[PDB]
Amino acid sequence: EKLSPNPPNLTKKMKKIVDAVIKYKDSSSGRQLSEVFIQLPSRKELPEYYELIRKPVDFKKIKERIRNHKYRSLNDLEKDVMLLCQNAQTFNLEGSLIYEDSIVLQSVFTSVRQKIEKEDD
Repeated sequence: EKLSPNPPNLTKKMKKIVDAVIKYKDSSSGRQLSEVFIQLPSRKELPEYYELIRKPVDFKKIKERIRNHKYRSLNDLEKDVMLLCQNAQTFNLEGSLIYEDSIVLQSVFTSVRQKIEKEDD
């Protein structure tokens, strides 16, 4: 089944937010924080990930869920981004590069969402 499309301005805003979060780079090192979250590792590769993380998500899935109108609100989108980051914090250890990048990405999402929505008045 096809879902009823969101209003196109809502879709547009979801896309702009996710694009900005994905492109965000650490200023000192140039590292794209999101690059490790684009594509989940396979269950073949990393079976233990799928033992611990019950609802995996990556940015490929998030973009899919935007395109297919699964998210009906920015709150819906935000929850999946926060879940993506939660999962990173469960599977990786506090103080690790990947854990700490996921913490920053939570704040980037919030800041980017607000910039975009304030722009739209």
